[PDB]
Parts: sequence; structure tokens; C-alpha cells
Amino acid sequence: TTEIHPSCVTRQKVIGAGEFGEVYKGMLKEVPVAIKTLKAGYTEKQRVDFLGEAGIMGQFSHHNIIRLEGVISKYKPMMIITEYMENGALDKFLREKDGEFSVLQLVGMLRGIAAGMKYLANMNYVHRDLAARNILVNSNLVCKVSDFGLIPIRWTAPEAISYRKFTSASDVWSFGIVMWEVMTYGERPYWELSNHEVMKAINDGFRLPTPMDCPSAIYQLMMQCWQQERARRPKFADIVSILDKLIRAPDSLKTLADFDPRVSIRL
Ligand SMILES: Nc1ncnc2c1ncn2[C@@H]1O[C@H](COP(=O)(O)OP(=O)(O)NP(=O)(O)O)[C@@H](O)[C@H]1O
Repeated sequence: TTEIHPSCVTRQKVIGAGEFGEVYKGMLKEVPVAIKTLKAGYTEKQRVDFLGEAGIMGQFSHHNIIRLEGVISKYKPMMIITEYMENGALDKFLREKDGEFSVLQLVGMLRGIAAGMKYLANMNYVHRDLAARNILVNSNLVCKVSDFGLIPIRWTAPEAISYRKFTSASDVWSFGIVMWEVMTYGERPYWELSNHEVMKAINDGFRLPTPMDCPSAIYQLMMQCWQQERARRPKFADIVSILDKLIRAPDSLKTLADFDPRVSIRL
């Protein structure tokens, strides 16, 4: 990891909060950055988790993984400094830009996420918390995986819920949910079903229905991510390959899955 002197960092505005305190947008010496702090009194576990998050991110170098600019560890408060992503979290971004993108742009988002996830899985990093809220978006529409460190039911594979088995294949299940989030512009998975109702439906064999205006190939792919049997799910390499081929022959995306309407309008 690279150590940054505190005089090079200007915190400008609070943009959130997390397990360690405040998250800021600021400037680094001149580039915009996100800044997470850890204030005095932190416990040993907090310090281990905080610097461990920076340590994890420092091991990665990929277009679709948030870049670590550096850390402040020699001075207090300690800081993790990452590249600033101008459009913020993908979940909120989609909901605030409903219907504004082409299908090709949405599928390109998913290809980027999948490439980041393929890299993580091949680096032997299991994310455990993959969801549109944990992906960030820049001014080139590039989606990058965030949320690293040492989890809601409706994003999580059945084996991870049932017996705590988190692997790259449970991340594939989560990626299928992310596909559904992207293609619906941030709809809430399973709508108002409770967590227990979601698990019951999944065990009964039910799956999320196709989004409106969704390419058939894209819905088929998300359905395969939701195989109950972990070994039958695609690997991230398979997902990247398929998405690449669909993007390279974009007419393949014009064939849409049938949408099941909830409402009848007779005229
Ligand atoms: N690099 C970044 N660029 C732009 N926004 C960021 C960046 N990193 C974090 N944020 C935003 O900062 C806020 C909280 O940071 P986040 O990484 O989500 O921490 P968290 O502990 O997960 N907080 P929450 O998600 O609120 O529990 C959210 O708006 C994040 O999307």
C-alpha cells in the first residue's frame, strides 16, 4: 500500500457513513477521491478490519475494481483514499435515471461488473456482498466493484443462507440478482415479500420473473445464475464470455423475453 501525507488530503463534504464513521468526497495532491476515516478510540478489531480493507484493495489492479489511491496510517485519524466515482452507487443511480439508457449500455454495465468479479474470483477473493448498492459508477458509465473487507437475504445464494457456504459460486447467484437490478433500473428484488417469504419461494423453485424489455439471452443467463445446485451455475469466465459475445453481435440483444403483465388494459 502507498502511504499518503495528511497535508495532501482535503476533505470537502460528507457523502455517507459506515462501520468506521464518516465517508467524504475530497481532493488528493490534483484528483478527486473518496475518503473513509477511522477516529480515535478505535478498537484493535476495527484497526485490523480498516487496514485489512485497504490491504485487500491494494492487492488488486483491474478496470472494474475500485482503485486504492493510498492510506493514511502514520497519522490520526487514519484514512482509506479511493478513486472518486462521480455517479455514486449503481442502485441509486439506476433509480434516478430510469429508462435513460440503451439495452446495449445496460448490458455493457453488466459485462464490466462480470469482468471485475471474474478477476476477484480468480484472485481467490469471495465478495459475499455483491449487489448494485456495492458497485460504483464513473462518468464513463464504468461500473466498479466496491465494498471490500475481512448481507441481505434476497441477494444471497441458498447455500450461503442455509449453512454459511460463501464461494465464488454464491457470488454468481448474487450477480444474477445484480443483472435483474440493472435491467429493471433498480427494482427491489422480490418486491414486498419478506425475507422468510423469499427463501420459501426460492426453495419452492420460484425465481424472479423477466424484467420488461429484457433480452431473452440476458434473462436466460440470470436464470442460470440461480440454479439451486451450486455446481450447475456458470463460472464468471462463462458469464464474461457470453456477455462479450452478445455485445459484439448486438442484434442478438433485440430478441426479448416475454414479459408477464400484472395488469390488463382492455380498449
Ligand atoms: N469511491 C467512491 N466514489 C463515490 N462515492 C463513494 C465512493 N466510495 C463510497 N462512496 C459512497 O459513500 C457512501 C457510503 O460509503 P460505502 O462504501 O457505501 O460505505 P458503507 O459502510 O457500505 N456505508 P452504507 O453503504 O451507507 O452502509 C455511499 O454513497 C457510497 O456509495
